[PDB]
Amino acid sequence: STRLKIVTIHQEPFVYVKPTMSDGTCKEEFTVNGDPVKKVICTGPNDTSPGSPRHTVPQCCYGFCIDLLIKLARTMNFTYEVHLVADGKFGTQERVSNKKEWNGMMGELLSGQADMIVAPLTINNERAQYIEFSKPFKYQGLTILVKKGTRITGINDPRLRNPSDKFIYATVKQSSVDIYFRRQVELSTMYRHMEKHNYESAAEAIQAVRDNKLHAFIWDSAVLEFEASQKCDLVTTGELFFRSGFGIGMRKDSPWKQNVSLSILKSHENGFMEDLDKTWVRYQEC
Amino acid sequence: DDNHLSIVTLEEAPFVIVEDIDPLTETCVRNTVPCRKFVKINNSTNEGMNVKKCCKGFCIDILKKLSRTVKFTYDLYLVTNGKHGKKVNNVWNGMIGEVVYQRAVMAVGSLTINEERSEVVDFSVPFVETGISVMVSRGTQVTGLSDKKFQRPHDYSPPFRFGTVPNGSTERNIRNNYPYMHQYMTRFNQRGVEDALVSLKTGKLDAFIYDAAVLNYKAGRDEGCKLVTIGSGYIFATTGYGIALQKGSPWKRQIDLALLQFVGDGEMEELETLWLTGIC
Ligand SMILES: O=C(O)Cc1cccnc1C(=O)O
Repeated sequence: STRLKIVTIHQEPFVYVKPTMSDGTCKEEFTVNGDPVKKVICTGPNDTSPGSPRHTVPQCCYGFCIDLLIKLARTMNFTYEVHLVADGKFGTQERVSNKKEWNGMMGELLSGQADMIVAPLTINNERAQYIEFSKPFKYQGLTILVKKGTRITGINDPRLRNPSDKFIYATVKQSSVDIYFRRQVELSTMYRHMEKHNYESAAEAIQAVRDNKLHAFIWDSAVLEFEASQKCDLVTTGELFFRSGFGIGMRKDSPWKQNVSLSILKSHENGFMEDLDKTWVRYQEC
Repeated sequence: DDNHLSIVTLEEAPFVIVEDIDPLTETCVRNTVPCRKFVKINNSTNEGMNVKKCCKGFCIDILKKLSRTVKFTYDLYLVTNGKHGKKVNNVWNGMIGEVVYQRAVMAVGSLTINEERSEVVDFSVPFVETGISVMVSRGTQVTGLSDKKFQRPHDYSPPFRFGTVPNGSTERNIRNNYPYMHQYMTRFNQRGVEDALVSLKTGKLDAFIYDAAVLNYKAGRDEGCKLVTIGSGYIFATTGYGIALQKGSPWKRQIDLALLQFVGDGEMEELETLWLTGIC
Protein backbone atom coordinates (compact mmCIF):
# COMPACT_ATOMS: atom_id res chain seq x y z
CA SER A 1 0.00 0.00 0.00
CA THR A 2 1.42 3.36 1.13
CA ARG A 3 2.56 5.01 4.35
CA LEU A 4 0.05 7.38 5.96
CA LYS A 5 0.80 11.06 5.45
CA ILE A 6 0.29 12.66 8.87
CA VAL A 7 -0.17 16.43 9.10
CA THR A 8 0.23 18.26 12.40
CA ILE A 9 0.90 21.76 13.68
CA HIS A 10 3.12 23.45 16.22
CA GLN A 11 1.16 23.73 19.48
CA GLU A 12 2.77 23.13 22.85
CA PRO A 13 2.34 20.92 24.88
CA PHE A 14 0.68 18.79 22.19
CA VAL A 15 3.27 19.24 19.42
CA TYR A 16 6.75 20.62 20.09
CA VAL A 17 8.84 21.49 17.02
CA LYS A 18 12.62 21.79 17.27
CA PRO A 19 15.55 21.89 14.84
CA THR A 20 17.37 18.68 14.06
CA MET A 21 20.96 18.35 15.12
CA SER A 22 23.73 18.92 12.59
CA ASP A 23 23.65 15.25 11.56
CA GLY A 24 19.91 15.34 10.86
CA THR A 25 18.92 13.42 14.01
CA CYS A 26 16.92 14.50 17.04
CA LYS A 27 18.68 15.15 20.34
CA GLU A 28 17.92 12.56 23.01
CA GLU A 29 15.91 14.00 25.92
CA PHE A 30 13.98 12.70 28.91
CA THR A 31 10.49 13.54 30.13
CA VAL A 32 9.82 15.08 33.55
CA ASN A 33 9.26 11.50 34.74
CA GLY A 34 12.64 10.26 33.47
CA ASP A 35 11.49 8.32 30.38
CA PRO A 36 13.08 8.94 26.96
CA VAL A 37 11.13 11.36 24.80
CA LYS A 38 9.91 9.70 21.60
CA LYS A 39 10.72 12.02 18.70
CA VAL A 40 9.84 11.80 15.03
CA ILE A 41 11.24 13.62 12.03
CA CYS A 42 8.63 16.05 10.70
CA THR A 43 9.27 18.11 7.59
CA GLY A 44 7.96 21.62 7.40
CA PRO A 45 8.55 25.24 6.46
CA ASN A 46 11.04 27.18 8.53
CA ASP A 47 9.88 30.53 7.14
CA THR A 48 6.35 31.39 8.27
CA SER A 49 5.93 35.10 7.47
CA PRO A 50 2.67 35.56 5.51
CA GLY A 51 2.95 36.00 1.76
CA SER A 52 6.48 34.55 1.50
CA PRO A 53 7.86 31.36 -0.10
CA ARG A 54 7.78 28.27 2.14
CA HIS A 55 11.16 26.50 2.44
CA THR A 56 10.64 23.01 3.87
CA VAL A 57 13.27 21.30 6.04
CA PRO A 58 13.35 18.29 8.33
CA GLN A 59 12.57 19.13 11.94
CA CYS A 60 11.96 17.25 15.20
CA CYS A 61 8.43 16.80 16.62
CA TYR A 62 7.34 15.33 19.96
CA GLY A 63 4.67 15.77 22.62
CA PHE A 64 1.21 14.55 23.61
CA CYS A 65 -0.05 14.19 20.03
CA ILE A 66 3.15 12.54 18.79
CA ASP A 67 2.93 9.97 21.61
CA LEU A 68 -0.69 9.39 20.59
CA LEU A 69 0.29 8.96 16.93
CA ILE A 70 2.93 6.39 17.85
CA LYS A 71 0.38 4.51 19.96
CA LEU A 72 -2.16 4.46 17.11
CA ALA A 73 0.48 3.30 14.60
CA ARG A 74 1.60 0.47 16.89
CA THR A 75 -1.98 -0.56 17.71
CA MET A 76 -3.30 -0.59 14.15
CA ASN A 77 0.03 -1.46 12.52
CA PHE A 78 0.50 1.33 10.01
CA THR A 79 3.61 3.25 8.99
CA TYR A 80 3.62 7.00 8.62
CA GLU A 81 5.55 10.14 7.74
CA VAL A 82 4.80 13.41 9.55
CA HIS A 83 4.83 16.94 8.15
CA LEU A 84 3.81 20.35 9.47
CA VAL A 85 0.90 22.12 7.82
CA ALA A 86 2.34 24.36 5.12
CA ASP A 87 0.27 27.46 5.88
CA GLY A 88 0.59 27.11 9.65
CA LYS A 89 -3.18 27.09 10.31
CA PHE A 90 -5.73 24.71 11.81
CA GLY A 91 -8.36 25.23 9.13
CA THR A 92 -11.47 27.23 8.29
CA GLN A 93 -13.67 27.41 5.20
CA GLU A 94 -13.57 30.88 3.64
CA ARG A 95 -15.28 32.56 0.71
CA VAL A 96 -13.01 33.38 -2.20
CA SER A 97 -16.39 34.63 -5.74
CA ASN A 98 -19.15 32.23 -4.65
CA LYS A 99 -16.75 29.30 -4.13
CA LYS A 100 -15.43 28.37 -0.68
CA GLU A 101 -12.11 26.67 0.12
CA TRP A 102 -10.63 25.07 3.24
CA ASN A 103 -7.24 26.27 4.45
CA GLY A 104 -4.98 24.85 7.13
CA MET A 105 -4.80 21.17 8.04
CA MET A 106 -8.42 20.82 6.90
CA GLY A 107 -7.41 21.83 3.39
CA GLU A 108 -4.46 19.42 3.33
CA LEU A 109 -6.57 16.46 4.47
CA LEU A 110 -9.28 17.17 1.89
CA SER A 111 -6.82 17.64 -0.97
CA GLY A 112 -4.88 14.45 -0.27
CA GLN A 113 -1.71 16.18 0.95
CA ALA A 114 -2.43 14.41 4.26
CA ASP A 115 -4.25 11.21 5.12
CA MET A 116 -4.73 11.93 8.82
CA ILE A 117 -4.64 15.02 11.04
CA VAL A 118 -2.98 14.34 14.39
CA ALA A 119 -3.14 17.63 16.27
CA PRO A 120 -5.20 19.48 18.90
CA LEU A 121 -7.94 19.83 16.27
CA THR A 122 -11.32 20.96 17.62
CA ILE A 123 -14.40 18.98 16.60
CA ASN A 124 -17.06 21.34 15.23
CA ASN A 125 -20.06 21.18 12.94
CA GLU A 126 -18.33 23.05 10.10
CA ARG A 127 -15.46 20.57 9.83
CA ALA A 128 -17.54 17.45 10.57
CA GLN A 129 -19.58 18.06 7.44
CA TYR A 130 -16.39 17.49 5.41
CA ILE A 131 -14.21 15.05 7.39
CA GLU A 132 -14.50 12.21 9.89
CA PHE A 133 -13.54 12.97 13.50
CA SER A 134 -12.60 10.29 16.02
CA LYS A 135 -14.26 10.33 19.40
CA PRO A 136 -12.43 13.03 21.37
CA PHE A 137 -8.96 12.23 22.62
CA LYS A 138 -9.10 15.29 24.88
CA TYR A 139 -12.08 17.09 26.45
CA GLN A 140 -11.51 20.79 27.09
CA GLY A 141 -12.97 24.18 26.24
CA LEU A 142 -12.25 27.87 25.71
CA THR A 143 -10.85 30.26 28.30
CA ILE A 144 -9.05 33.61 28.37
CA LEU A 145 -5.35 34.25 29.01
CA VAL A 146 -4.22 37.58 30.50
CA LYS A 147 -1.14 39.08 32.10
CA LYS A 148 -1.12 38.51 35.85
CA GLY A 149 -2.81 41.47 37.51
CA THR A 150 -5.15 42.17 34.60
CA ARG A 151 -8.69 42.10 36.04
CA ILE A 152 -11.46 40.72 33.83
CA THR A 153 -14.22 38.41 35.00
CA GLY A 154 -14.46 36.30 31.87
CA ILE A 155 -16.38 36.21 28.62
CA ASN A 156 -19.11 38.51 29.96
CA ASP A 157 -16.76 41.24 31.18
CA PRO A 158 -17.78 44.67 29.82
CA ARG A 159 -14.29 45.31 28.44
CA LEU A 160 -14.95 42.34 26.16
CA ARG A 161 -18.66 42.84 25.49
CA ASN A 162 -18.50 46.64 25.03
CA PRO A 163 -15.01 46.86 23.55
CA SER A 164 -12.70 49.71 22.64
CA ASP A 165 -9.14 50.15 21.42
CA LYS A 166 -7.97 50.66 25.02
CA PHE A 167 -8.32 46.93 25.85
CA ILE A 168 -7.37 44.69 22.94
CA TYR A 169 -8.24 40.99 22.72
CA ALA A 170 -7.88 38.39 19.98
CA THR A 171 -7.61 34.76 18.97
CA VAL A 172 -5.74 32.83 16.24
CA LYS A 173 -6.66 33.40 12.59
CA GLN A 174 -8.32 30.56 10.68
CA SER A 175 -8.97 28.53 13.83
CA SER A 176 -12.00 26.94 15.46
CA VAL A 177 -12.17 29.91 17.85
CA ASP A 178 -12.38 32.31 14.91
CA ILE A 179 -15.22 30.16 13.49
CA TYR A 180 -16.98 30.15 16.87
CA PHE A 181 -17.05 33.94 17.19
CA ARG A 182 -18.00 34.41 13.53
CA ARG A 183 -20.90 31.95 13.73
CA GLN A 184 -22.79 33.37 16.73
CA VAL A 185 -24.50 36.70 16.02
CA GLU A 186 -24.66 37.35 19.78
CA LEU A 187 -20.82 37.46 19.68
CA SER A 188 -20.68 39.74 16.63
CA THR A 189 -19.55 42.73 18.70
CA MET A 190 -16.57 40.72 19.94
CA TYR A 191 -15.87 39.18 16.54
CA ARG A 192 -15.55 42.61 14.91
CA HIS A 193 -13.02 43.65 17.57
CA MET A 194 -10.94 40.46 17.38
CA GLU A 195 -10.91 40.52 13.56
CA LYS A 196 -8.75 43.64 13.75
CA HIS A 197 -6.17 41.94 15.99
CA ASN A 198 -6.12 38.15 15.42
CA TYR A 199 -2.69 36.46 15.44
CA GLU A 200 -1.12 34.03 12.96
CA SER A 201 -0.32 31.50 15.70
CA ALA A 202 -1.01 30.73 19.34
CA ALA A 203 2.65 31.18 20.29
CA GLU A 204 2.76 34.72 18.89
CA ALA A 205 -0.41 35.71 20.73
CA ILE A 206 0.85 34.25 24.02
CA GLN A 207 4.11 36.18 23.63
CA ALA A 208 2.09 39.31 22.86
CA VAL A 209 0.27 38.93 26.18
CA ARG A 210 3.60 38.58 27.99
CA ASP A 211 4.76 41.73 26.18
CA ASN A 212 1.63 43.78 27.06
CA LYS A 213 0.80 44.17 23.35
CA LEU A 214 -2.30 41.94 23.59
CA HIS A 215 -4.44 42.33 26.69
CA ALA A 216 -6.43 39.05 26.47
CA PHE A 217 -6.01 35.91 24.32
CA ILE A 218 -9.06 33.67 23.82
CA TRP A 219 -7.99 30.11 23.06
CA ASP A 220 -8.13 26.42 23.99
CA SER A 221 -7.98 25.80 27.74
CA ALA A 222 -5.82 22.70 27.27
CA VAL A 223 -3.14 25.02 25.88
CA LEU A 224 -3.75 28.12 28.00
CA GLU A 225 -3.76 26.32 31.36
CA PHE A 226 -0.49 24.65 30.40
CA GLU A 227 1.12 28.03 29.59
CA ALA A 228 -0.14 29.51 32.87
CA SER A 229 1.35 26.55 34.75
CA GLN A 230 4.75 27.31 33.18
CA LYS A 231 4.85 31.13 32.97
CA CYS A 232 3.98 32.82 36.24
CA ASP A 233 3.34 36.22 34.63
CA LEU A 234 0.34 34.67 32.80
CA VAL A 235 -3.04 33.54 34.18
CA THR A 236 -6.39 32.35 32.88
CA THR A 237 -9.68 33.87 34.00
CA GLY A 238 -13.36 32.94 33.91
CA GLU A 239 -12.90 29.17 33.51
CA LEU A 240 -14.41 27.40 30.52
CA PHE A 241 -17.06 29.44 28.77
CA PHE A 242 -17.50 26.81 26.06
CA ARG A 243 -16.63 23.10 25.97
CA SER A 244 -15.23 21.13 23.06
CA GLY A 245 -12.90 18.27 22.30
CA PHE A 246 -9.93 17.45 20.10
CA GLY A 247 -10.25 14.59 17.64
CA ILE A 248 -8.20 12.75 15.07
CA GLY A 249 -9.21 13.83 11.56
CA MET A 250 -9.55 11.54 8.52
CA ARG A 251 -11.33 11.57 5.18
CA LYS A 252 -14.81 10.05 5.22
CA ASP A 253 -13.58 7.17 3.04
CA SER A 254 -10.74 6.27 5.41
CA PRO A 255 -10.46 2.53 6.18
CA TRP A 256 -8.91 3.44 9.55
CA LYS A 257 -11.73 5.45 11.04
CA GLN A 258 -13.49 2.76 13.09
CA ASN A 259 -10.32 1.40 14.71
CA VAL A 260 -8.86 4.84 15.40
CA SER A 261 -11.93 5.73 17.43
CA LEU A 262 -11.97 2.40 19.28
CA SER A 263 -8.29 2.91 20.11
CA ILE A 264 -9.03 6.37 21.53
CA LEU A 265 -11.82 4.96 23.69
CA LYS A 266 -9.58 2.13 24.87
CA SER A 267 -6.84 4.62 25.78
CA HIS A 268 -9.16 6.75 27.90
CA GLU A 269 -10.45 3.63 29.62
CA ASN A 270 -7.11 1.95 30.43
CA GLY A 271 -5.34 5.08 31.69
CA PHE A 272 -3.12 5.73 28.66
CA MET A 273 -4.59 9.20 28.04
CA GLU A 274 -4.11 10.02 31.73
CA ASP A 275 -0.47 8.92 31.38
CA LEU A 276 -0.11 11.39 28.51
CA ASP A 277 -1.69 14.09 30.70
CA LYS A 278 0.81 13.38 33.46
CA THR A 279 3.72 13.48 31.01
CA TRP A 280 2.90 16.53 28.87
CA VAL A 281 0.12 18.63 30.41
CA ARG A 282 -0.21 18.53 34.20
CA TYR A 283 3.14 18.54 35.97
CA GLN A 284 4.21 22.10 36.93
CA GLU A 285 1.83 24.38 38.88
CA CYS A 286 3.01 27.89 39.79
CA ASP B 1 -42.97 4.73 7.44
CA ASP B 2 -39.16 4.97 7.31
CA ASN B 3 -39.42 8.42 8.96
CA HIS B 4 -41.18 7.18 12.12
CA LEU B 5 -38.61 5.70 14.48
CA SER B 6 -38.76 3.40 17.48
CA ILE B 7 -36.62 5.02 20.21
CA VAL B 8 -35.71 3.61 23.61
CA THR B 9 -34.74 5.50 26.75
CA LEU B 10 -34.30 4.92 30.48
CA GLU B 11 -35.44 6.94 33.50
CA GLU B 12 -32.48 8.74 35.11
CA ALA B 13 -33.00 12.22 36.50
CA PRO B 14 -32.46 14.85 35.25
CA PHE B 15 -31.67 13.39 31.84
CA VAL B 16 -34.94 11.45 31.61
CA ILE B 17 -37.77 12.03 34.10
CA VAL B 18 -40.93 9.91 33.96
CA GLU B 19 -44.33 11.21 35.09
CA ASP B 20 -47.85 9.82 35.16
CA ILE B 21 -50.21 10.94 32.47
CA ASP B 22 -53.28 12.88 33.55
CA PRO B 23 -55.87 10.05 33.84
CA LEU B 24 -57.98 12.66 32.15
CA THR B 25 -57.23 13.86 29.69
CA GLU B 26 -54.64 11.09 29.21
CA THR B 27 -52.46 13.58 27.33
CA CYS B 28 -48.90 14.78 27.97
CA VAL B 29 -48.77 18.55 28.50
CA ARG B 30 -46.09 21.22 29.08
CA ASN B 31 -42.50 20.21 28.19
CA THR B 32 -43.20 16.45 28.21
CA VAL B 33 -43.49 13.87 25.45
CA PRO B 34 -45.42 10.56 25.39
CA CYS B 35 -43.42 7.51 26.41
CA ARG B 36 -44.65 4.00 27.08
CA LYS B 37 -43.53 1.37 29.56
CA PHE B 38 -44.30 -2.34 29.26
CA VAL B 39 -45.63 -3.50 32.66
CA LYS B 40 -46.14 -7.18 33.44
CA ILE B 41 -49.51 -8.50 34.58
CA ASN B 42 -47.86 -11.08 36.86
CA ASN B 43 -44.78 -13.29 37.11
CA SER B 44 -46.49 -16.44 35.83
CA THR B 45 -47.27 -15.01 32.38
CA ASN B 46 -45.56 -13.22 29.53
CA GLU B 47 -48.61 -10.95 29.27
CA GLY B 48 -48.09 -7.25 29.84
CA MET B 49 -49.51 -3.88 28.95
CA ASN B 50 -47.93 -0.75 27.51
CA VAL B 51 -48.69 1.95 30.06
CA LYS B 52 -48.80 5.46 28.62
CA LYS B 53 -46.49 7.81 30.54
CA CYS B 54 -44.92 11.23 29.97
CA CYS B 55 -41.18 11.92 29.75
CA LYS B 56 -39.12 15.08 30.18
CA GLY B 57 -35.57 16.17 30.90
CA PHE B 58 -32.24 17.07 29.35
CA CYS B 59 -32.16 14.15 26.90
CA ILE B 60 -35.83 14.59 26.08
CA ASP B 61 -35.17 18.20 25.10
CA ILE B 62 -32.30 16.96 22.90
CA LEU B 63 -34.65 14.43 21.30
CA LYS B 64 -37.28 17.08 20.57
CA LYS B 65 -34.64 19.26 18.90
CA LEU B 66 -33.23 16.34 16.87
CA SER B 67 -36.74 15.37 15.81
CA ARG B 68 -37.29 18.86 14.40
CA THR B 69 -33.89 19.43 12.79
CA VAL B 70 -33.24 15.91 11.44
CA LYS B 71 -36.93 15.53 10.46
CA PHE B 72 -38.27 12.34 12.05
CA THR B 73 -41.12 11.35 14.32
CA TYR B 74 -40.78 8.73 16.99
CA ASP B 75 -42.45 6.27 19.35
CA LEU B 76 -40.50 6.58 22.63
CA TYR B 77 -40.47 3.66 25.07
CA LEU B 78 -38.73 2.86 28.36
CA VAL B 79 -36.35 -0.10 28.51
CA THR B 80 -37.49 -2.88 30.84
CA ASN B 81 -34.78 -5.53 30.16
CA GLY B 82 -31.94 -4.16 32.25
CA LYS B 83 -30.76 -0.57 32.28
CA HIS B 84 -27.99 1.19 30.31
CA GLY B 85 -26.41 -1.95 28.92
CA LYS B 86 -24.41 -4.98 30.01
CA LYS B 87 -23.15 -7.96 28.04
CA VAL B 88 -24.30 -11.15 29.82
CA ASN B 89 -23.06 -14.46 28.39
CA ASN B 90 -22.28 -12.50 25.22
CA VAL B 91 -25.85 -11.06 24.96
CA TRP B 92 -26.44 -7.34 25.45
CA ASN B 93 -29.30 -6.15 27.64
CA GLY B 94 -30.50 -2.63 28.49
CA MET B 95 -30.67 0.23 26.01
CA ILE B 96 -27.69 -1.18 24.11
CA GLY B 97 -29.48 -4.50 23.63
CA GLU B 98 -32.63 -2.82 22.32
CA VAL B 99 -30.53 -1.24 19.57
CA VAL B 100 -28.30 -4.26 18.85
CA TYR B 101 -31.33 -6.50 18.45
CA GLN B 102 -33.11 -3.93 16.28
CA ARG B 103 -36.00 -3.23 18.64
CA ALA B 104 -35.00 0.46 18.64
CA VAL B 105 -33.59 2.60 15.85
CA MET B 106 -31.78 4.63 18.48
CA ALA B 107 -31.32 4.94 22.22
CA VAL B 108 -31.51 8.42 23.74
CA GLY B 109 -30.65 8.97 27.37
CA SER B 110 -27.77 8.92 29.82
CA LEU B 111 -25.91 6.28 27.80
CA THR B 112 -22.13 6.25 28.32
CA ILE B 113 -19.83 5.83 25.29
CA ASN B 114 -17.24 3.11 25.85
CA GLU B 115 -15.14 0.79 23.73
CA GLU B 116 -17.08 -2.45 24.24
CA ARG B 117 -20.45 -0.82 23.50
CA SER B 118 -18.99 0.86 20.40
CA GLU B 119 -18.21 -2.60 19.06
CA VAL B 120 -21.92 -3.43 18.70
CA VAL B 121 -23.61 -0.03 18.12
CA ASP B 122 -22.63 3.26 16.54
CA PHE B 123 -22.53 6.28 18.83
CA SER B 124 -23.19 9.90 17.96
CA VAL B 125 -20.69 12.54 19.05
CA PRO B 126 -20.80 12.98 22.85
CA PHE B 127 -23.37 15.54 23.93
CA VAL B 128 -22.72 15.47 27.72
CA GLU B 129 -19.26 14.97 29.22
CA THR B 130 -18.88 12.19 31.73
CA GLY B 131 -16.48 9.63 33.12
CA ILE B 132 -15.77 8.01 36.46
CA SER B 133 -15.82 10.25 39.53
CA VAL B 134 -15.83 9.69 43.30
CA MET B 135 -18.37 11.17 45.70
CA VAL B 136 -17.37 11.64 49.37
CA SER B 137 -18.29 13.71 52.38
CA ARG B 138 -16.61 17.11 52.09
CA GLY B 139 -13.04 16.96 53.39
CA THR B 140 -12.44 13.23 52.80
CA GLN B 141 -8.77 12.70 51.85
CA VAL B 142 -8.90 10.65 48.63
CA THR B 143 -6.64 11.47 45.68
CA GLY B 144 -8.64 9.54 43.09
CA LEU B 145 -9.29 6.08 41.70
CA SER B 146 -5.60 5.25 42.08
CA ASP B 147 -5.60 6.15 45.77
CA LYS B 148 -4.07 3.35 47.82
CA LYS B 149 -7.20 3.34 49.98
CA PHE B 150 -9.01 2.03 46.87
CA GLN B 151 -6.24 -0.03 45.23
CA ARG B 152 -5.04 -1.90 48.33
CA PRO B 153 -7.98 -1.54 50.71
CA HIS B 154 -6.82 -4.00 53.35
CA ASP B 155 -3.64 -2.03 53.96
CA TYR B 156 -5.83 0.19 56.20
CA SER B 157 -7.38 -0.65 59.57
CA PRO B 158 -10.24 -0.22 59.40
CA PRO B 159 -10.44 -0.49 55.61
CA PHE B 160 -12.08 2.16 53.46
CA ARG B 161 -15.74 1.39 52.64
CA PHE B 162 -16.60 2.18 49.03
CA GLY B 163 -18.87 0.82 46.35
CA THR B 164 -20.68 1.41 43.09
CA VAL B 165 -24.00 0.54 41.47
CA PRO B 166 -23.19 -2.66 39.52
CA ASN B 167 -23.73 -3.68 35.90
CA GLY B 168 -22.95 -0.42 34.09
CA SER B 169 -19.95 1.19 32.44
CA THR B 170 -18.37 2.11 35.79
CA GLU B 171 -18.23 -1.42 37.20
CA ARG B 172 -17.02 -2.71 33.83
CA ASN B 173 -14.09 -0.31 33.92
CA ILE B 174 -13.11 -1.13 37.50
CA ARG B 175 -13.38 -4.85 36.86
CA ASN B 176 -11.00 -4.52 33.90
CA ASN B 177 -8.54 -2.06 35.44
CA TYR B 178 -8.36 -2.83 39.19
CA PRO B 179 -9.04 -6.52 39.88
CA TYR B 180 -8.33 -6.48 43.61
CA MET B 181 -10.31 -3.27 44.17
CA HIS B 182 -13.23 -4.71 42.22
CA GLN B 183 -13.48 -7.96 44.15
CA TYR B 184 -13.21 -6.02 47.41
CA MET B 185 -15.91 -3.49 46.40
CA THR B 186 -18.67 -5.88 45.59
CA ARG B 187 -19.66 -6.31 49.24
CA PHE B 188 -20.62 -2.59 49.07
CA ASN B 189 -22.66 -2.77 45.84
CA GLN B 190 -25.53 -0.27 45.98
CA ARG B 191 -28.88 -1.09 44.42
CA GLY B 192 -29.19 2.42 42.97
CA VAL B 193 -27.97 5.97 43.27
CA GLU B 194 -30.53 6.99 45.92
CA ASP B 195 -29.47 4.13 48.20
CA ALA B 196 -25.81 5.08 47.74
CA LEU B 197 -26.44 8.71 48.72
CA VAL B 198 -28.20 7.56 51.89
CA SER B 199 -25.31 5.23 52.72
CA LEU B 200 -22.85 8.12 52.33
CA LYS B 201 -24.87 10.64 54.32
CA THR B 202 -25.43 8.22 57.22
CA GLY B 203 -21.85 6.95 57.46
CA LYS B 204 -22.28 3.42 56.13
CA LEU B 205 -20.09 4.25 53.11
CA ASP B 206 -16.97 6.38 52.79
CA ALA B 207 -17.07 6.83 49.00
CA PHE B 208 -19.35 6.19 46.03
CA ILE B 209 -17.68 5.57 42.63
CA TYR B 210 -19.98 6.24 39.69
CA ASP B 211 -20.85 8.19 36.55
CA ALA B 212 -19.47 11.73 36.69
CA ALA B 213 -22.43 13.56 35.16
CA VAL B 214 -24.87 11.96 37.61
CA LEU B 215 -22.60 12.50 40.61
CA ASN B 216 -22.06 16.15 39.66
CA TYR B 217 -25.81 16.68 39.44
CA LYS B 218 -26.46 15.01 42.81
CA ALA B 219 -23.64 17.01 44.42
CA GLY B 220 -25.26 20.22 43.14
CA ARG B 221 -28.58 19.32 44.82
CA ASP B 222 -27.27 17.90 48.10
CA GLU B 223 -29.04 19.21 51.21
CA GLY B 224 -26.36 21.21 53.01
CA CYS B 225 -23.85 20.71 50.19
CA LYS B 226 -22.13 18.06 52.29
CA LEU B 227 -21.47 15.53 49.49
CA VAL B 228 -18.90 16.50 46.85
CA THR B 229 -16.97 14.91 44.03
CA ILE B 230 -13.22 14.63 44.60
CA GLY B 231 -10.53 16.70 42.91
CA SER B 232 -12.69 19.77 42.29
CA GLY B 233 -14.66 17.44 40.03
CA TYR B 234 -11.89 15.28 38.59
CA ILE B 235 -12.85 12.53 36.13
CA PHE B 236 -11.10 9.30 35.19
CA ALA B 237 -11.59 7.86 31.70
CA THR B 238 -13.25 10.95 30.26
CA THR B 239 -15.99 10.22 27.73
CA GLY B 240 -19.54 11.39 27.10
CA TYR B 241 -23.14 10.34 26.73
CA GLY B 242 -23.96 9.56 23.13
CA ILE B 243 -26.96 8.58 21.06
CA ALA B 244 -26.69 4.88 20.22
CA LEU B 245 -27.67 3.80 16.70
CA GLN B 246 -27.57 0.53 14.80
CA LYS B 247 -24.24 -0.15 13.15
CA GLY B 248 -24.24 1.50 9.74
CA SER B 249 -27.31 3.59 10.53
CA PRO B 250 -28.27 6.16 7.87
CA TRP B 251 -29.29 8.56 10.66
CA LYS B 252 -25.87 8.94 12.28
CA ARG B 253 -24.47 11.59 9.94
CA GLN B 254 -27.28 14.12 10.31
CA ILE B 255 -27.67 13.37 14.04
CA ASP B 256 -23.99 14.18 14.56
CA LEU B 257 -24.15 17.39 12.55
CA ALA B 258 -27.28 18.46 14.43
CA LEU B 259 -25.73 17.78 17.85
CA LEU B 260 -22.60 19.73 16.84
CA GLN B 261 -24.77 22.62 15.65
CA PHE B 262 -26.60 22.72 18.99
CA VAL B 263 -23.25 22.85 20.79
CA GLY B 264 -21.75 25.48 18.52
CA ASP B 265 -24.86 27.68 18.68
CA GLY B 266 -25.03 27.78 22.49
CA GLU B 267 -28.23 25.69 22.64
CA MET B 268 -26.55 22.98 24.73
CA GLU B 269 -25.43 25.43 27.43
CA GLU B 270 -29.06 26.54 27.79
CA LEU B 271 -30.17 22.95 28.44
CA GLU B 272 -27.32 22.57 30.92
CA THR B 273 -28.53 25.64 32.81
CA LEU B 274 -32.13 24.42 32.59
CA TRP B 275 -31.58 20.86 33.85
CA LEU B 276 -28.10 20.35 35.35
CA THR B 277 -27.26 23.45 37.41
CA GLY B 278 -27.51 23.04 41.17
CA ILE B 279 -27.44 25.29 44.22
CA CYS B 280 -24.05 24.02 45.42
O1 LIG C 1 -21.82 4.44 35.13
C1 LIG C 1 -22.45 3.31 35.25
O2 LIG C 1 -21.92 2.32 35.71
C2 LIG C 1 -23.88 3.34 34.78
C3 LIG C 1 -24.31 4.64 34.15
C4 LIG C 1 -24.74 5.69 34.96
C5 LIG C 1 -25.11 6.90 34.40
C6 LIG C 1 -25.05 7.03 33.04
N1 LIG C 1 -24.66 6.05 32.22
C7 LIG C 1 -24.30 4.87 32.77
C8 LIG C 1 -23.95 3.79 31.77
O3 LIG C 1 -23.54 2.69 32.13
O4 LIG C 1 -24.14 4.12 30.51
